[PDB]
Amino acid sequence: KGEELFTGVVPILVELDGDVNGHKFSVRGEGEGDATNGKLTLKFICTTGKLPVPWPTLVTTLVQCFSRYPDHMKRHDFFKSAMPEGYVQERTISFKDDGTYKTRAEVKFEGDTLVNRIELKGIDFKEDGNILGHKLEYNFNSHNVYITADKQKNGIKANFKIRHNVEDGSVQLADHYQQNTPIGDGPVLLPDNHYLSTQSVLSKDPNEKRDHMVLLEFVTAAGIAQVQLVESGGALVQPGGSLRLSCAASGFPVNRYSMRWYRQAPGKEREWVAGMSSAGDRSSYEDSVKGRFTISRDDARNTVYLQMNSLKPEDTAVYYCNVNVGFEYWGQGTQVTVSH
Amino acid sequence: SKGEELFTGVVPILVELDGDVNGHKFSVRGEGEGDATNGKLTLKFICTTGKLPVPWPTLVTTLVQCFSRYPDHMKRHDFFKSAMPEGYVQERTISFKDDGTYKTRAEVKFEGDTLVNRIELKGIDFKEDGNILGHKLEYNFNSHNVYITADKQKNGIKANFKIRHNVEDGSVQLADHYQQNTPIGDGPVLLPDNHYLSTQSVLSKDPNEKRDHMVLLEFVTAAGIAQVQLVESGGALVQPGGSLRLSCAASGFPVNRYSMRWYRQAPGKEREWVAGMSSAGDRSSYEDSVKGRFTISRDDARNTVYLQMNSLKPEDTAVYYCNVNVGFEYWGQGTQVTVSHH
Repeated sequence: KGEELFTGVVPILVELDGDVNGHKFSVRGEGEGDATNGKLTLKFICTTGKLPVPWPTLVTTLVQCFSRYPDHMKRHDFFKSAMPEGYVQERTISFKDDGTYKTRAEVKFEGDTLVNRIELKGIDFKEDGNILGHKLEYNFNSHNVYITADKQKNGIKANFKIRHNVEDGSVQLADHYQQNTPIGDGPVLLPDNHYLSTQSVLSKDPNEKRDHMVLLEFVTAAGIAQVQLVESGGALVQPGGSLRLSCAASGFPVNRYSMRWYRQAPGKEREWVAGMSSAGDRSSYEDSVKGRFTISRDDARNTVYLQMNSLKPEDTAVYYCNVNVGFEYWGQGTQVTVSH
Repeated sequence: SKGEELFTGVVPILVELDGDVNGHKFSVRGEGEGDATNGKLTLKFICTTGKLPVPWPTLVTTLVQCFSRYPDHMKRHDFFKSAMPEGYVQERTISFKDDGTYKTRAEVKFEGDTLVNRIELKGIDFKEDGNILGHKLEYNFNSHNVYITADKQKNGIKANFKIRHNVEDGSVQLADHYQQNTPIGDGPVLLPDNHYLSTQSVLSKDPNEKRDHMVLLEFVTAAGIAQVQLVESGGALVQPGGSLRLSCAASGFPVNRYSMRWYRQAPGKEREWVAGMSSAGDRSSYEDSVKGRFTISRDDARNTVYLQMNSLKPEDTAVYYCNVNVGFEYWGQGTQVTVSHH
């Protein structure tokens, strides 16, 4: 419903009033988000003069509604679902061996503009530490924001550890705890556990003498696979011996699709071994393994098997299971070794 | 860069295929829209000759790699868009294993606002009772990596890949592709280094179309070359109290203009920062676990970074990664060090 708003490039406005250890400041920023590409372009300015904290410490605080949710996960996007009326975003950010940011923001549409308005309160910072002492490199790393649903408050919670590069070669950790709740009474999408993969790049406007930050960001949602295969049963076995592989299938009925086994020996190419028809009325085997190997499936437990008999050293490989439901899927594989 | 600009928006596609396989003749026509920025394709094809003598999946690779998504760092490596608007000739030999062969020749150029793929296809030596002419192939398509090399003589590229066709009896029908592209104009073009296209396709049908047809959704994105890369070495099995030295080879940036760090991940634990040194090289830092035992350094000449590990304990067992941020964070694949008795 709210997703329709993010189809195009949307003008962004960011407004932050901070206080850290009594040091007060204001940040203002403008740009355009594109959810369609999961892209952000913004320029921020300290309007109060010089910024008392490093710019990277403000990055996570300064619009996750611009994240790119792939089609399959679009049901899991809380952020766009709460718009235009928006959501409240609250964080407690703990810098290790140093002070803490506490933040409260409202991200809503005002006119055609999406507005992030934040109040930020820092405390317990060491004046000689990495933040107030400006010891952090100007850049930003890539992180995964782990999202769970908050059903009690009709919103989400998030947990992630931000890694800030320190100029002496060390790292400054910022523990993020996040909770969002929508502004309106309108119903919202509450997702299952997933994560946002975020990468940012920081820079400066060559012509700008005010204390500022130019920010490009890419966020894309992930962490749920519609289909999953897990192989099991691999082991080390003497020549002439026998073992059985099992694959646990998820995301689809095993009896509505054909399933195949592949194997890859070291240095050689991955080859098809065995397979069976979706109906289960036909099964096929590659020439190397014919008569030795047998494929089968259990419709009830949604699992597929490969029985391997009269094993030879040449059968040594990593064995994979394979299915195509609109898309091809593989398992992580399982290692069988035949020696001597 | 002239030719990239043609692909900035969603552009209409038209495909027209004329073919003969074992004397059986047919024509295919298709249309839709490509988006190169996301590398997405949406097309609908129709056999205009009546019923198609071959399975639709066998025509997929023949039926516009200029719509592949080449990421910013690899944009110098995009031959396909560089040949536009004049376009390129794409030629393939497709050998179906234990069966016949396709020969294809295509011209992909812009005509008006629509990018047009026009193909001649000649099949021969096909078994009338085989998987192709006997229609034994499932209606679907798998995911493949298309390996692209430059062919410098022809001012263009070559490709080699194996398409895997699912057969209805549970088996697989292999189609070996041999590909060569050459530009239509003499205008200079981008010749890439070795890389690959990661392609996924999905097939479906239009409910209101009674003609023999194929509805195709495709996702292609280029990969296999990073502007910046870290490769660790030196991981091994080591006795407690022993020593080993890890090295990381860096590419795409001077090791002396950027800070480099080492991280490690023990099994079941979270990845932790171990050691690092300033971009200038005047400061280096170490975590409490490793303090005094570990030493980081770098060789500006060989553009390499080291980690010396002394008085090793079992707890030092982990995969060790090297880390740098040039505009983006980069990791190596890591190297495994194991500390245990013999």
